[PDB]
This record gives sequence, structure tokens and C-alpha cells, in this order.
Amino acid sequence: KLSEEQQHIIAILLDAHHKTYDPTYADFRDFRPPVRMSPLSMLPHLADLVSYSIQKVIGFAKMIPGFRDLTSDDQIVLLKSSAIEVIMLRSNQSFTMDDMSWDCGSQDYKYDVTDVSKAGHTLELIEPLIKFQVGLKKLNLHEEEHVLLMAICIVSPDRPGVQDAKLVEAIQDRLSNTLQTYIRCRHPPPGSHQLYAKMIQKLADLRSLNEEHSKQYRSLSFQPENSMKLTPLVLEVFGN
Amino acid sequence: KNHPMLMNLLK
Ligand SMILES: C[C@H](CCC(=O)O)[C@H]1CC[C@H]2[C@@H]3CC[C@@H]4CC(=O)CC[C@]4(C)[C@H]3CC[C@]12C
Repeated sequence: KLSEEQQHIIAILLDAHHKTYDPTYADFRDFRPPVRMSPLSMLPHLADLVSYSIQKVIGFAKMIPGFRDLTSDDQIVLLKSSAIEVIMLRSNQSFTMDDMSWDCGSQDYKYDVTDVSKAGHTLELIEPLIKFQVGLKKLNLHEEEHVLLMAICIVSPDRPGVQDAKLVEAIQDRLSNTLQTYIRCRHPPPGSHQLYAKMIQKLADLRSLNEEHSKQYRSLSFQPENSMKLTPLVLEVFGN
Repeated sequence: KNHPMLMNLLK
């Protein structure tokens, strides 16, 4: 059953998320304006959006029970590789299957296939990204399960450059073991049916999206003229 | 590989 430590972990992850994911999207107004007409018209806006989101994923990561015991180098390595994946994951909260789009509180901040395609990335990425959103949405995870997945996603021992992988793994196992248990005791059937395997599969899907995103990035960032529309954080994290 | 910003945000 759910020990005191496990319930503690869940409380912590839920609060960390609440402090890093603003469901009112009030800060979106600070980003460079969106332009829907396309010569990468949406890049300035979405670049700022992603950059802001990187900062928020970092804030979340810091509060993951045990993340503080890793070294600075491992922390950087885990976030550098997981950022994009976690942003894709946290975005499921604004993604609606009614019109297949990310509804972030208002018309201007409601992005669909065509908006998200006006930023230097091709359908090689976008199609698989939406499909992911749809399937994740169809798992109807408890918010508890959502935050445990993002946490598990960040602390993955097989990320490129990880050093003390044994520690990364131990930390993850604790979260992973908390999740498997939460499903068994808090998620009733049939929704619980192979829910864990389904959630882990999504982690593999993210790896695939991550890989494709990298290629799309090297490409977009090949023309210095385009690397200009990005932010310093994005360049450092994704590639400068 | 020297990520000043990432490093500073994680501190
Ligand atoms: C607006 C979405 C987040 C909503 C939320 O955080 O609730 C974010 C999350 C996934 C993001 C996509 C991740 C892949 C690339 C990253 C970029 O450089 C901007 C263009 C792309 C194509 C992004 C557009 C904006 C998206 C669709």
C-alpha cells in the first residue's frame, strides 16, 4: 500500500507542479506576439513560450524528492535531455481533443497544427506530437499520475552524459515504485488496466519525439538568421 | 558542457 513516504512524494510533486504550471497562462502576454498569416511567423512567439517553459520545468525538477542529492553536472545533464520531453508532457493539460489544439486560455494563445507548424519544424515532428497528445489524453491520468510521470521522465538514468547513474536510478525507482503503487490503490479499474505499462510506453514515445526534435533543431538552427529568433536559454539547452 | 544559464537556474 501507499506508505507515508510515497504519499509525501505525491504531495510534493503536486505542489511543485502547481507552482510551475499556471493554468491561467497570464505570463504568455510577455512573449513576443504570435503571428498567424508563413516565413516562421510563429517562431518568435513559440520560441519565447518554449524558453519560458524550460525555466518552469527546471523549477519543477528542483522540487523532485531526491533530485537535490545529485551533482550539478548530473542535474544539468538530466534537464538538458528531458526538457523538451517534459514540456511536451506538461502541455497535455492545455491540449483539447475537441479541435486538436493547445488551448492556453484565449484565442491568441490557442495553438493548432498550423500555428505549431509555423515555427521551423515539419510534420515529421508535429504529426507524431499530436498523436502523442491524443493518446496521453486518452489515458485520463489522475493529476497525481501526471506529475509522477514528469518526475520519472526527468530522472532517467540512461540520458546522455549521466554520471552517477546508479543514484539517478535509485531516485527514479522510488518515484516509479510510488507510481505503480498509486495506480494499484488509487486508480480503480478498468482505467487502471495496464496503466503503468501504458505510461512507460509514453516515455519511449517521448524519447522518439525528443530524437526527432533534435534533428529539426539542428536544421532550424543551421541558419544563423533563424538562431537569432530564439532565446539564449533555448540556444544553450537545445544547441548553440 | 558549460551551461551557465541552466547551471544558474538549477543552483
Ligand atoms: C503550446 C504547447 C504547450 C502548452 C502548455 O504548456 O500547456 C507547446 C508544448 C510542445 C511545444 C512544441 C515542441 C517542439 C518545437 C519547439 C520550438 O522551438 C517551437 C516549435 C515546437 C513545434 C513547439 C510549439 C509549442 C508547443 C506545442
